[PDB]
Amino acid sequence: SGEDSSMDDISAYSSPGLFGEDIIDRLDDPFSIEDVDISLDVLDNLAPQ
Amino acid sequence: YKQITQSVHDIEGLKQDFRLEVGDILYRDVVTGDVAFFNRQPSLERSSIGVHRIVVLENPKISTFQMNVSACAWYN
Amino acid sequence: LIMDDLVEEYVETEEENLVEIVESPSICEGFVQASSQTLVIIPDNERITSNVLTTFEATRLVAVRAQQLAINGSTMLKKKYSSPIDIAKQELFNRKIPLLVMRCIKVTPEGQKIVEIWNPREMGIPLLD
Repeated sequence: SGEDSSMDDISAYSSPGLFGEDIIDRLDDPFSIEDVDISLDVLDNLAPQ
Repeated sequence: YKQITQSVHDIEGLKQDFRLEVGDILYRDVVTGDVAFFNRQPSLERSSIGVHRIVVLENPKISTFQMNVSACAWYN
Repeated sequence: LIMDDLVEEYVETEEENLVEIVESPSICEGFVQASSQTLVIIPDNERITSNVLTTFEATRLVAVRAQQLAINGSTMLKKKYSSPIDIAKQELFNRKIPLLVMRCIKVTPEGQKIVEIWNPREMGIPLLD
């Protein structure tokens, strides 16, 4: 029935916290160090002066 | 690495060898004057990897790689 | 029911844009071996490469000579040096190195490896000492 919640979509319980949660973004993250082969343990070598 | 046995030998088991044979391979400690590759990531320049002469710091309380401040320009 | 270790589905989007007849003989299909080459050594007077060793070539010569002196050690050097690196460097400087430098100019389709053979004992040495 309409009142029943057993078959409710549980993805709708997580309310949208951002506007465009469904639009697909194909570009790469401008802040991701993905093409920079730097060890995660020396990430402070990138720290600002 | 003894050539006659074609295998690696521990130094504590070679107390009876007196000397070393020709063709033997000895893995010795790093000493002052040895060359080392110094590298800082991200390696973006041709000088990001350079070879320095090793100066061994015998102070047991020093754990850092010490370098001249004028050498920092090679590695940014 | 909650799984955390997701795998992050991976997507490729930019498609590439590269720009009788019998079953198969024993020639068209197969023959991966590649035909052998003959060494066409350019005559000494027809050589066009530099008569000076590059730092790459001199470094490779010294490294090869020192590695060979690691296992060997029969040396033509006069003065005695305690390291194979110094011995090889002095051999290059004293023009006593037993190696040659081959510069492969071109590999022809017909199966010729056209090369220039250079003697490091008649070449300019750019290394330091």
